[PDB]
Amino acid sequence: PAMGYARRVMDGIGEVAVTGAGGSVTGARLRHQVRLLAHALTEAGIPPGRGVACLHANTWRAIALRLAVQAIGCHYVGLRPTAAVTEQARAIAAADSAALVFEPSVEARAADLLERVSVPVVLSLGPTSRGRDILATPLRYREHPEGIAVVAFTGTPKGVAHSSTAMSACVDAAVSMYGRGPWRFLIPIPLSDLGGELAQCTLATGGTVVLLEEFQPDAVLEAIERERATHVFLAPNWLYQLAEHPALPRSDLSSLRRVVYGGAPAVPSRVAAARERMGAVLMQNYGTQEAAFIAALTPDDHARRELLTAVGRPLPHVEVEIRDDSGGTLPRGAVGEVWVRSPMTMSGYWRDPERTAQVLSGGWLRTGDVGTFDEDGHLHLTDRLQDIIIVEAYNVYSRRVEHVLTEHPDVRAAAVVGVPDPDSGEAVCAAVVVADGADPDPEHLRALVRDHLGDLHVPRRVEFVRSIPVTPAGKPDKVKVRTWFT
Ligand SMILES: Nc1ncnc2c1ncn2[C@@H]1O[C@H](COP(=O)(O)O)[C@@H](O)[C@H]1O
Ligand SMILES: CC(=O)c1nc(C(=O)O)cc2c1[nH]c1ccccc12
Repeated sequence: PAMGYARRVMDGIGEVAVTGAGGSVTGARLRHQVRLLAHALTEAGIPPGRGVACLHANTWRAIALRLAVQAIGCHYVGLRPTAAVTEQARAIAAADSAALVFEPSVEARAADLLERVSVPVVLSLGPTSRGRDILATPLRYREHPEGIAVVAFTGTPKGVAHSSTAMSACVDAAVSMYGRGPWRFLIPIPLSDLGGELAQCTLATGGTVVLLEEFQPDAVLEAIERERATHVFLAPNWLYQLAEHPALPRSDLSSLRRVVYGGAPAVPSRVAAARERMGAVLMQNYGTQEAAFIAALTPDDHARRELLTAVGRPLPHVEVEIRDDSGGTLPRGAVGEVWVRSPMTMSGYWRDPERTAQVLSGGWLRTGDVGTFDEDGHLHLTDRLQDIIIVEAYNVYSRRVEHVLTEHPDVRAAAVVGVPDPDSGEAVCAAVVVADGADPDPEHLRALVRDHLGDLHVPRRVEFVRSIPVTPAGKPDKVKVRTWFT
């Protein structure tokens, strides 16, 4: 039964559940809030099969809200703070939302949204103009008819539907990666997506969530020492900022058992630097919206240069194959599409079987990534499938070219893209972020690529840029970079 997940999380909640700016929230008090919010949502006439769209910051009540939405047999639809109003609004409609719950601090955006899309019930976490204040008896669970816990939105936004079973499996995966708890887990990523699942993993294992509204290196350092945090999750760029910060050696981070980073391709040289400066606590995570968790790179893995280009070994119960355009399994060392079968994979795109069937086949999920396994069974990603540069029936993997460029001491980041060319097939182009106050020779960089990879991989055009543009999700916006060179 689908209510098993929400109950698992509830069941786990320990003495102290959340800490933040304002101070601590006991297990008791959080449990109470779930019951409260659950009852209020039930009473407001929200039926089991439907979604509850939620717009909030990184607050402890938002932790309760997700759990309440799931407990009452609904599917949580976390509205991403970085997303545009038109994307958020499309998401509310497509997810079959029976409600919009929002926090006062984002009433402006809530109003904006409600001009664009209609919704039966509009509720708010505290007094507000545009909605009814929920905050004014045991937890009464209902079952989602189709067992969905979460719908999270991605060309054009698809809604990834994750089962209650899949989210339960994620707890087991989290334990297998992060240690037995309790964890004091610092979460500065938004509670609307992975952040919110990590909070649930943390609660379920008897730990304490430590919330920050945003990432600042000073604040994270301070928080780790002050709350004696054991775990934290960072975007790769945040890792680099934290590791390179001047106050790091001054700070006491002896409490850390895991500094977790992922969600975007890592710069090997910057990771190596972080591994040196931060010690044996570095762990990388690889997943996708469709796949959830796939692989992790341990702190001991980070002590082999050869593995700094890897995502790591697949997690327990995660089957991975490398496959050709046809669909046949390739040998170790060969490069092809990464396919995944696991208890954590999506059920499908919400109310879209046509698109789902292009991505699932035989219980296997097409990640959209391309890569290969090494002799010791670590997965190495060479590219997003859309980012491969084809020259006359040869594959140039843009990440391999970036790795070489970024190894140069005067280069911090690189985005390599192809643009079409009749005489070269496609022309390799590189946007490069330079170090500090450095001024490397484009030709040295071309020469470096030429020595390591060969003639075809060498970028014709090299542009120095202040930063690599990112998507709202925080990934390299390689469609933007592509436009710079057309
Ligand atoms: N730890 C990681 N290392 C490298 N790439 C990653 C990592 N985590 C996520 N990604 C990339 O992000 C993609 C999934 O993002 P999304 O489609 O937004 O869920 C994957 O296909 C990967 O290429
Ligand atoms: C583990 C990880 O880094 C990760 N990345 C993404 C991504 O989109 O890059 C997505 C997920 C990741 N872990 C997950 C667990 C459950 C559901 C979704 C995810």
